[PDB]
Amino acid sequence: AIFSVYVVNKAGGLIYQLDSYEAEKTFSYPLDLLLKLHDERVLVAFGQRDGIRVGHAVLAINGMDVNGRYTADGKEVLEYLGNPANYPVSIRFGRPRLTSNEKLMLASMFHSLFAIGSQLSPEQGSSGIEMLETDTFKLHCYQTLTGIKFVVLADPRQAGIDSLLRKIYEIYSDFALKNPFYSLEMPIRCELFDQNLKLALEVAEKAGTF
Amino acid sequence: SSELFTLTYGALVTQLCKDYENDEDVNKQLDRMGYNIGVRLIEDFLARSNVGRCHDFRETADVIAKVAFKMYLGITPSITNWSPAGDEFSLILENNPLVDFVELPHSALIYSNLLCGVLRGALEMVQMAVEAKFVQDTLKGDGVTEIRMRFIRRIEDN
Amino acid sequence: ADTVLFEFLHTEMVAELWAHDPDPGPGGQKMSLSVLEGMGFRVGQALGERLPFREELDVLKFLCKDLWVAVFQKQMDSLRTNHQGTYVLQDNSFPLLLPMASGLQYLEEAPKFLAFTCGLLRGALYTLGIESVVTASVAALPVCKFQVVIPK
Amino acid sequence: TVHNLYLFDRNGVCLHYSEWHRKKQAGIPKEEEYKLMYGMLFSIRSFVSKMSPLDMKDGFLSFQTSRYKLHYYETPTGIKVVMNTDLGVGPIRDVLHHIYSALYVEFVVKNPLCPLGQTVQSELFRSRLDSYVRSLPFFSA
Ligand SMILES: *C(=O)CCCCCCCCCCCCCCC
Repeated sequence: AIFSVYVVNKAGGLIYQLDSYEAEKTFSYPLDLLLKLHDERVLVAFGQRDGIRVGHAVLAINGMDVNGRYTADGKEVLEYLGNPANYPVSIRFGRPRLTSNEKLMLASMFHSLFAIGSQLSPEQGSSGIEMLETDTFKLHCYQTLTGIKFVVLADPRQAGIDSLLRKIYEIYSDFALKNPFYSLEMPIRCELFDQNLKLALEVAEKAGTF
Repeated sequence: SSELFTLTYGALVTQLCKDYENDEDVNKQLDRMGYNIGVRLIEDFLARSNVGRCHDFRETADVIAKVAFKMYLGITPSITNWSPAGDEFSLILENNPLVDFVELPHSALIYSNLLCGVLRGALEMVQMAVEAKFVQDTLKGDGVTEIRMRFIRRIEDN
Repeated sequence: ADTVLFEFLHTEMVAELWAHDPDPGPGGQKMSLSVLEGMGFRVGQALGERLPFREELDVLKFLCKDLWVAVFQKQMDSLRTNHQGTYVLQDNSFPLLLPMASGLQYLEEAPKFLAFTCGLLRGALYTLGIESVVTASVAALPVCKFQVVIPK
Repeated sequence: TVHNLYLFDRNGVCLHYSEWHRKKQAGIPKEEEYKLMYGMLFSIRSFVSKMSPLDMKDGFLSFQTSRYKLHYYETPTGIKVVMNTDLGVGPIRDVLHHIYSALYVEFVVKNPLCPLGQTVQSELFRSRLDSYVRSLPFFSA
């Protein structure tokens, strides 16, 4: 499977991005989990039971979807959870969703990471990072002669990624050869690009998981 | 079987009790010495058992009782008395591991206080601030030996 | 108790008490590592009673075969002696010095980690009706030799 | 082929640095390379954590460029064993754990005269390490 796609500027700016893809338990006072506020979100700092894991954020209380660090009711989540008269309470946790800005940051972070990997290379004539691996995902990167990066995240077993990258390059090429003087720091909004990229993803989704 | 460690520990205690006029101080040095052992021992433990970082005081208690105590003391303590918050539990031992044979016997001295330093020192090296404390000792009339384990906070990456 | 527990414990013991001496002597002069050796002696005294002879030699064969195997999981590498009560027990790979070095890098401190073991041998000899003086010597880690002198 | 090896603390302190086959040297002082290497490594840990669509167990395992492959192992105590090799070398996690277990723990942690949180000075550790790495089947070029 394919998790997501990132198209980065030569300057580290995100000009295109696409994603290709929840526990609820009743608690008494006090809670079995340690919660902390992190970047306008309430996450689980410690404790792991019945589906809930450390990095999970509070998504809803008593069936009510939470609003960042506040309650659907306007009250501060951690304050509400600090009052024993509000128990029992039903809470829903899940891997938080990346914000647009977070995506911008990560894309910029990867930009410098890529360069360093090249700079700190023990062998000459080395490119930046082409493949970064994890236990849950693999990141594949292709850099154009003009410095544009096509980043694809997928299941560690997913194959036929070389063709996907090569295909995205073609699709991008059509957008470049059609928009010769288009701003480099501006996002790729062309519907043909989006649509063609979509299809390449469908194809790749069938290259098997070997 | 290790009477060496137990006998050696007995000599340490004996010595310190002579060095210090007040037992409260012996408890302090034993815990500190334990701590110095714990921050080192954690490495030996991880390299031999291959356990990963924990994220729940309950899994941490299992590793401690069923894997660590077994490996270094040839025993498997019992886990009991979980506080509702889950940030507190106890280690119940049939007897007292650091003890060999002692003379009998009102003393403020916590004979096996070294253990506590080991537990807090080791756990600290894995991002967990905990207080280890003796609340029941077979050396003092109690039925069993009980160590209370309290989670204070998770240390953050620098 | 696993081997590392004693190893680490011992380490904290020399660290904390290698310079300690409450019973100095003429002019306040402290006996080098006297306390550590003192503890080794008491520990050795008990091992002498709890481990499984005709002449003196048998007593020393025991330290090299039983005591060493019980404390360091290995028999003494070599046993020498001038037939005058002075013995030389040598270990070419002494456990407490193994992690440290294979040369001279830590000689300055090496001695501090032998006091206890000398006491171990002396305490073992005592229990078996033998008064003596056990000294330790390291030229280059980890090869150290323990000297046992039985006064006449 | 095995290019070089880095050992890091839970605070970025460069515990140890060894080098065998490095044809391209950073254009900077090693004191700086260590900070750069760590910063990058630390960013990867953070990056990987937010990018992953699922909760992880091991986290970052390694990356590869056009010419080399970086192997990364991290213990629950913050110790990091980082090794660079040719693209040919597979996982080798057992090797990284060996460096930590059989060499660092054994000749650094078990050496009271070896301060933690600082560049290792033990000649033994250094000898044993070098000897061990030169043994690895994929050491030569
Ligand atoms: C999860 O984060 C892993 C937890 C690892 C805990 C390790 C604790 C080791 C401490 C040693 C306890 C044994 C007693 C030794 C007798 C002196």
